[PDB]
Amino acid sequence: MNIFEMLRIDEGLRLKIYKDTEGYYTIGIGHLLTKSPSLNAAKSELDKAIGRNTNGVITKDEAEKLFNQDVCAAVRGILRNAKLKPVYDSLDAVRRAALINMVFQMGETGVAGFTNSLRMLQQKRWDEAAVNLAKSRWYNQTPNRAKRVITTFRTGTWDAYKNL
Amino acid sequence: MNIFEMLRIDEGLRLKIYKDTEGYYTIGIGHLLTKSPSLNAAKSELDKAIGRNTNGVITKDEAEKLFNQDVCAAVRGILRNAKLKPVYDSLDAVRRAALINMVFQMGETGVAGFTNSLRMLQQKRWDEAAVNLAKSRWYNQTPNRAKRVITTFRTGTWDAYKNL
Repeated sequence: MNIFEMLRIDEGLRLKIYKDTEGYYTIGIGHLLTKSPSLNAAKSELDKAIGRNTNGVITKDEAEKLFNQDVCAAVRGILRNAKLKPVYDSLDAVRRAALINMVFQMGETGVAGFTNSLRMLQQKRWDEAAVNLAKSRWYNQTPNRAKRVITTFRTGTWDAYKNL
Repeated sequence: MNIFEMLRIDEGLRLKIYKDTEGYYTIGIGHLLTKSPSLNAAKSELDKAIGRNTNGVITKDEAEKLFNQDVCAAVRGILRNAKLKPVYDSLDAVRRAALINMVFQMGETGVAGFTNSLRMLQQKRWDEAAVNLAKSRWYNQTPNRAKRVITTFRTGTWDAYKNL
């Protein structure tokens, strides 16, 4: 278990253009193509992203390539963020992944917004952070994934991904 | 200082197609475009990867998208490699970056062939590893960069990147 396997789980893998929850066009492992409602524009964005005319369908390897861009971009923006960075650098390897997971899902901006849970994490107050995180709109919106992310922060283990 | 800042120094950032050492067309931060002697070929690879007609020049942001791709690809490849993985998992965060740096530079296969220096690192035999690594053709080919990566494995500090 690592961040790659962990997001693949939380995000899944689709090789055809699909609509996420707010219904925008998406492919691979949670890779947003466009906010434009035109599926002709999503198919042209996609051909652009992948470097070939795909006719709406990609391979596993092409999806993993977008995924590598997205995860490292996630990590890079954590490191360039005044607020996320000292938390991330304080965290152990498993817990860093939990943090990467949240940034991947909701962006560096909304993760930098968790002022008090971030402080609890920075102070190593795992149980308080876990409780505080559970109260968020984020949790209330995707409670299955959030609870799995919060168990990772709480325990520093890969338990919430074992069985499944 | 992290793996991103460390490979930026090590590889530099070139926004225009250049020729690397085995004289292969390259752009961004050590991004290999092609092994065609042709330039319009390398220009057509670049266009494909970036998604616009570049005519051999890119932005910082474009170079960083490719860089993000290459780094996480380097990490995923460590994690999928039966010899690199347990070494990587055993290493602290600084020295992990040293291993990522090697893999970024010469690929997963050629790093997985450092049989005996890999084993020394897994056993925390830092000086012994540092000494063995300095005897490599790799070190002989790019000694400045190699010595800096070997200092990081050795000390697990960022000393070799501090005063450059």
